[PDB]
Amino acid sequence: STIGSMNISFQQPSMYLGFVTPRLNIPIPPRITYPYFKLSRYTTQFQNTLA
Amino acid sequence: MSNSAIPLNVVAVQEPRLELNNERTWVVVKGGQQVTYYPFPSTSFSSNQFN
Repeated sequence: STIGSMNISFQQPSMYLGFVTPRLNIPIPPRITYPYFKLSRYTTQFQNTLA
Repeated sequence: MSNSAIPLNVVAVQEPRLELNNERTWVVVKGGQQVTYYPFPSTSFSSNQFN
């Protein structure tokens, strides 16, 4: 190949998030519940190769 | 002082070369410990930018 070899950098990366405070009159619960999923992987290599 | 037109108020002032009394208060200057300087070399410098 033409390419070999290559060099990769990174500089300080920022992170962007958004805090929305809410209105005084409407109150928000002391304790509250969110739906949360949780993903896992399982790999198993096999032989022999097919071609 | 109360000589002219609307009378004024009297005050006297001592010349600079002599007070010789006034109330002389010792004044301890204090500022927080640890003043330090950093040199932050720019992440992601370019030819048209500095960050």
